[PDB]
Amino acid sequence: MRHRKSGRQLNRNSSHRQAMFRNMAGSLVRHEIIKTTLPKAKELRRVVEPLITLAKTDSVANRRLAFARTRDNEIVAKLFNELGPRFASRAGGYTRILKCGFRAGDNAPMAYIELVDRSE
Amino acid sequence: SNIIKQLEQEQMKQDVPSFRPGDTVEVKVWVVEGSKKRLQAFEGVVIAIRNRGLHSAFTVRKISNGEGVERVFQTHSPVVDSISVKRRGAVRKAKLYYLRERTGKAARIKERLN
Amino acid sequence: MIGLVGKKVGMTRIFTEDGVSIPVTVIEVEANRVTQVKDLANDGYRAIQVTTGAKKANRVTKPEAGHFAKAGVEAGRGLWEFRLAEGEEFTVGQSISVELFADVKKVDVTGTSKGKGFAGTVKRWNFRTQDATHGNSLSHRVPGSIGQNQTPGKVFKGKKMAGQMGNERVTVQSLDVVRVDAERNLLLVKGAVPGATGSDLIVKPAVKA
Amino acid sequence: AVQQNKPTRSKRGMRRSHDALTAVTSLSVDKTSGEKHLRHHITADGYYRGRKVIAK
Amino acid sequence: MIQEQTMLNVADNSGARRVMCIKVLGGSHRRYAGVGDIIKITIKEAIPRGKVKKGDVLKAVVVRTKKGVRRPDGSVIRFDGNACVLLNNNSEQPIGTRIFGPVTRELRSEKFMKIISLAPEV
RNA sequence: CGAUGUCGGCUCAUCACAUCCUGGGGCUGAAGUAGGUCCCAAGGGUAUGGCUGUUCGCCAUUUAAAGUGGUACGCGAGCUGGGUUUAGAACGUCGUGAGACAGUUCGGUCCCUAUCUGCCGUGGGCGCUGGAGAACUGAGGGGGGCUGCUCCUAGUACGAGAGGACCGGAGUGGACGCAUCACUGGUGUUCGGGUUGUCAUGCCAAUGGCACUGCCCGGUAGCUAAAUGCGGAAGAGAUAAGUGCUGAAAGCAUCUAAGCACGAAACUUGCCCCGAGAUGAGUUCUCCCUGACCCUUUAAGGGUCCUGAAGGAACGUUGAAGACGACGACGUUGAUAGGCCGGGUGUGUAAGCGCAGCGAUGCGUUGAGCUAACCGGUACUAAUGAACCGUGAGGCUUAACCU
RNA sequence: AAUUCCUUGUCGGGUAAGUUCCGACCUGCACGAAUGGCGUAAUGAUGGCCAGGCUGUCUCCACCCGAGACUCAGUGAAAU
RNA sequence: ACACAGGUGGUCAGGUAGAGAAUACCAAGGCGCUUGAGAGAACUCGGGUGAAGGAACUAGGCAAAAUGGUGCCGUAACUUC
RNA sequence: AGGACCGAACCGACUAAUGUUGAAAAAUUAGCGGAUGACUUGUGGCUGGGGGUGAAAGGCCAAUCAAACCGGGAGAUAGCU
Repeated sequence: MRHRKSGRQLNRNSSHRQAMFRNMAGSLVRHEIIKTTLPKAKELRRVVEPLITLAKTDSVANRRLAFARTRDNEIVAKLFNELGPRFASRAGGYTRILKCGFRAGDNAPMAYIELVDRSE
Repeated sequence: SNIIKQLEQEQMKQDVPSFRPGDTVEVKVWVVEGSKKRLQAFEGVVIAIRNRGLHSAFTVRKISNGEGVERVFQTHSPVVDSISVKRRGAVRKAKLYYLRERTGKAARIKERLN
Repeated sequence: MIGLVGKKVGMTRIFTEDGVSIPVTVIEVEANRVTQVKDLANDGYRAIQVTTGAKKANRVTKPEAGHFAKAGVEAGRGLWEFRLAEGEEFTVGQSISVELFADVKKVDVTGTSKGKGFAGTVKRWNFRTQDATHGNSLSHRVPGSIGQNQTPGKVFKGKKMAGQMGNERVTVQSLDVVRVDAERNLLLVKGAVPGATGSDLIVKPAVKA
Repeated sequence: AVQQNKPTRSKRGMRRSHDALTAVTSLSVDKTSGEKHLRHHITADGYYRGRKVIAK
Repeated sequence: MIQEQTMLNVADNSGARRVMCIKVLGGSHRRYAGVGDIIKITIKEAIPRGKVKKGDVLKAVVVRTKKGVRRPDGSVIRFDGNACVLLNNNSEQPIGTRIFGPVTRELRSEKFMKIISLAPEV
């Protein structure tokens, strides 16, 4: 009956959600803007933004702690080398969701989730 | 909950000693027998501590002249008069419930000494 | 007498001096301020309508704001009404504080209970579950039979079936008031009252003897 | 488990009285591009609240 | 929280060693015995020349439970093993003369006063 | 007979009263306690087990009591399938035999996505006569009514003694119901840790995937119960059986014919909830709208322009609200959600580096690191300016006032 | 007794309590000697009974993880 | 009858752990099962855990839980030895 | 050595649950029995309807069996609907 529980289930089991957000966080760090569904965007915030704040403090333990989460080494290069010093003063709010219509295949409410700089 | 946080800390006793599970503890408890108000002693290993401010408990396990007893105490109760740490104890967990299955030499906790 | 409108702050305990924990519910009762007085000569019944708390200026509508403006009072978060007891007298704009319960000794607390949604009859009506094994085919938590046979050939009214449990007005009666704190605007009653934390309560004196 | 008299077309339309689709109801006009879009969504050219976003 | 079919240990030296509860007395559809509650028991094991022999049906009072008792401050007292003292069936006040193990302050009543005159703790 | 499934168990009831308990009362071969019997009474309550397919019954141990019946011997489009009663097989018996025996024994497929009524919930439309926002009265409807034991009165009354009260009061249980999460706990595949096999990240170290969450150990919030609070009442009214008072018909007698008083868990209220579709559509408070101009088969008629209010709806961020609608909060003059900051909680003293040890490991930095839904803050992100719906003073008759 | 109607025969064992079970009696309605009698070690997805362990079977259910069920988009039956 | 969870003979048979062609994770190689997006009600199905009790369930321990390996010690009645 | 023991392939089908307008006109999942033998399997052959074959159930003989299927006698006959 759910009262105060947090976290979408997304019609997957726990290991498929964990894997899926690991990939999708990797893709948002890599490309800086991805188009996903609106619920997957809204959960991707709570996975991605803690990696940016971990990246705001560069140390070997945070590189390894952000390589346990995310499991990719290019990603923990861009965090800690580019994104962490990019934000660096921005307290939360590393990413915005922009609703962008519906799919054709199944009429799902899409949304572009992007990092909040992209000044390039 | 600044109302509840303000209202509970008006009741928290101040001199609660620092103990952690594994410690042998004597707890002196007010026991009332009709008109006389006695104070009796319950010594045993702390096997569990719940920290919640005013609602902080701790479970002490004794092997009383026969079988084993677990008293859970509310730490900030006025019944619980004294807590004193007899033997500081060295364990690795936080809740020592495995000791419910062990007696004698198996239920033997090393000393901490640091 | 009348009651006051509170707000469920949550639960704590109150250690007595002889070491008896009392589970209390903390009810913040701010200044309930009377917005309307009702007489027999205009309404057929004597009752006061009070408000409490505070509302945003842009969120109160013009009907509602005109009501509180006539009363000469700040807009609150709601309007409630208490029936008067034949020798009581209130004026519009009069503030009523938790101090009213400084004598009462035992109260009744009325709130909306926590909504449990569409509940089945085992949760809702305490029906007993059928066998979990021994042959049972797809009917473990189901309600069983629901009526008789050709005679009546109908299910009677108010047959206990499944549906919305929770989220309705319930009154808990005869709760011992543990403290009245006029400084912090608090009322500590012994026990659980209905509702989640932050829900609006209505605390009256107990009508039972 | 199955019907016992064929239901009419009356009762059929009565059941479908609620199957009606609601219109959009009015879709909003962008600040810069001046073009139309669902509210709180980005436009077909990829603007939102008068600034340029996506740009594919 | 002792119910029917529950094997209890024996705290006194009446001769029984392991008993089974067969009713919880004191009400209709009463489910549980408890802190100091009277039950009816049958004796499932005995020592060879005790006062009570195997398969007798008599009363007992529960003196310790694994579930435990709650004090008025919120403190609980759980034991490790359920135990009873075999009372006499007609006119109570129990059979045995020694009492082993601790008991609780909730047998502080008239009858069980005898049980807490013995009983090395509490 | 172009099919109305038939015992018993379970789940779920529901009515009758010819009442098992509780409540009132008369007679008693009623001293008291406990009874017997009869009248009144249907509010609520009214066992768990052994054996048996069993209903029943016997037994064990409870209980205030373990009621008697109707409801397709209530209930298989709700469950079971043990029994009876298919096809296999055997025993006893009958028949020469095929076979047969409500004699016995072992084995043996129970389908249905609900259209209509009913019922439990929950909405949309319209009405309620201008529109709208709230608060209400209350017709009516439903829920709830069980009860033990201990103590005092009082070891008094009664009785030769044994024994042992009425009436009244206090306490504390059982079963049931409502709420709740402060406590005690359960869960807690979203938090921390231990650990086995194997694979990968180049490798050591560190991590991650997979093996039921790999197996485990703890555990936040929430939900929860075995947890903790509360409830069933007092009181009033009208009575049943029953008891009377005055009092004739019937100069006595007589509770009744006139008149009057008591009298029970039943009845109407008192308590809790729903409740104006209560079309008999009620009340109260507040808010908003104070334009022109044509046409006709001149009507509470139609149309054009200008206006668009109070408010609602949509959209968005959402919620201890939720199947979906609905309901509640917030939308930048803003803490609604996420993030962030601080705290708490949980786990249990991370990684890296140093030292001791041949090494596994241990110790220091270090109660360290990591911490979900929690708590207190913070506009960093997303809650957009607008558009949409809703109008422009609200009919006729009669009456009382226009001071 | 896979056989016994009367029958839950009677006695004993096990159980707090045992129409089943084991032992015995024998009044075998209606056993009985290759349509074999009586024993019988081992074997049996065999029938009946008892006990230890173990447990959500149950007392009495609670929470959680998933797949449907519910909402949206696409396709789109059936008995009657 | 279907682009059907069924049936269909032979041949090859790598790593680590393992007695093993079991089983777990992998290589070569091949796949993600031709409807998806949400939400996170009752109820059904497949599972996890559970306080105290521990067959009281029931026609009946049905189902579930439990046991489970290798070496060594040790092992009763009865027996066709 | 063994119609020997444990256990995969392989053959089977004891229990439960699901499924029962199925994924399937007999299966799936979790356990289950045999597993060097009276075993199992491939390819071919032979036996035919009052006939075959049968470690026997009235089982099996092309989803059909107390007498197959097809065609014919044949518009059998039907005091019955």
